[PDB]
Amino acid sequence: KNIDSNPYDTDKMAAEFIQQFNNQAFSVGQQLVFSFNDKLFGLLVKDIERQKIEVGLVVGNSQVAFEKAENSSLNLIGKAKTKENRQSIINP
Amino acid sequence: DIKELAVETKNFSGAELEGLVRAAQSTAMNRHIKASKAESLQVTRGDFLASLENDIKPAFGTNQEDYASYIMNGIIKWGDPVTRVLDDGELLVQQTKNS
Repeated sequence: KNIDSNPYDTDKMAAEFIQQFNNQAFSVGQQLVFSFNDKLFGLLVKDIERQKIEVGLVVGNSQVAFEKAENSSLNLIGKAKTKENRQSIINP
Repeated sequence: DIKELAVETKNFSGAELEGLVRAAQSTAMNRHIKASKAESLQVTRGDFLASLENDIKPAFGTNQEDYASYIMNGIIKWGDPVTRVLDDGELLVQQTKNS
């Protein structure tokens, strides 16, 4: 109901996620709600980690890769893995 | 080499130079879009050459279509007078260029 295209820096979300959810459990396919600057986002767990794991623990020294959901208008600018690059050329 | 491009173009305008650079970059980008790797992008001298040849008509420059329209069968040396006239034109050209 409150969708918007307003640009939100991704590094701020990454730092907030790391600080708030330190020492928390995440499993592939899990869903949760993330509070950032008085706004609620529906986070869906996609991949967890070079060993590959499906369930793990969140620690402060980890990295986080935010990817905007399908057809999401959120312009996730910044240094994160927003997936803003279309590899190769689409060539419609 | 920037010097070669600077020497080649004469009586151009700044707008025309910007247009030339844009044309070269667009040609390179379209070539790579055609592709057969979007990280090895570069601009080649061939792009400048093609863009200059097939586009960018300087207002105060020289056109070729009008030449191709006026002279339509070249020149055939059928006698001395053609050589005489051609050799005499150069004298006037030199006089206007030097003195």
